[PDB]
Parts: sequence; structure tokens; C-alpha cells
Amino acid sequence: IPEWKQEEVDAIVEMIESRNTLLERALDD
Amino acid sequence: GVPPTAELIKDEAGFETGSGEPQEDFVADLSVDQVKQIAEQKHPDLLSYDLTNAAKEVVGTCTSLGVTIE
RNA sequence: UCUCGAGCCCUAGACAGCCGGGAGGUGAGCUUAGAAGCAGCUACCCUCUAAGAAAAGCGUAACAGCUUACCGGCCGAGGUU
Repeated sequence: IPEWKQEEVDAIVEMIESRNTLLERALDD
Repeated sequence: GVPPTAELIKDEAGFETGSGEPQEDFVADLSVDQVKQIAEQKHPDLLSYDLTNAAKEVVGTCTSLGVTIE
């Protein structure tokens, strides 16, 4: 449950709002 | 293209050689404005977008030679 | 080769392999005729970024070149101490 993987998802979701797995994870939100 | 950093500094610095030990032996100084100009002469050689970052790059070779700022 | 135990990592994809990326300021400053990751001394900073050392090992007269780091993909189940 690495903290950087969590900060990334939130980081991605931040760009979408305005690693493939992380991108998918975000998109799923 | 445009000449390298090391030299552009030694010009507006007024000196020719660096210090045996950087940040420890301050050879020259540079006002922020002075660094604002150098950062303009290297607009092509640098990857930065805003002039702000361009400085950090230039402002990185100075303190590493004894080139304090004011 | 068999058996028992502990720590850590892992389907938010681990370990290994293979493919792709490994970039700019800048060939850092000094020393030196020259030295550009890699003779020596000192420092070892910040941009773009998903990564990418002021360079871990070869290599060169010095470059070049080939790779480690580091990141991404393919893969899919245990792996490692």
C-alpha cells in the first residue's frame, strides 16, 4: 500500500479533473 | 548556440577563475537582476518554460563556485 | 536434497527476462596544452518528467561507444533476505 502510489492516483485524478494501473485506478474514480 | 554559462558569469562577475572550494570561497556576487539577464541569453539552451525556472538552472552553477547573490 | 522458523516485497503486478526510454543547463569548477561520469582536488546543485548520477563498471590519446542505476511496457504468482 505504498504512499507514493496513493499520492500518484490523487495526483492523476487532479489532472484528469481539470503506470497503466494507476491511470485506470484514477479513471475508475 | 549561445555561449556557455561558466563564461557569461565570469563576465558580469568581474573575475576570471573560480574558487578552489565553492560556496566556501565566495569569489564573486550577482544581483538577482544580473541573473535575470543571463537567463535571457540562454532561452534556447534551457528546457524551462517560465523565466523563473530558467534562473534556478543558472542560479545553480553560481553558488557552486563562490558566486553569492543579493 | 528433505524439514522447521523469522524479516521484508507482491495482482495498486512483486523476482527474473525481453522491448522501449535513459534527456537538457553542461564538455560542472579547479588542475592542465587537454581531461568532456569515470588521472587528481572540490563541490555534487535545478529544468523537463513516467524516468534519467556534477555518474556504479568497462572503454578512449582525449571524444566516441557499451552498459548499472533510475522510468514505462510486455508477462502473471509467488519472490527475496
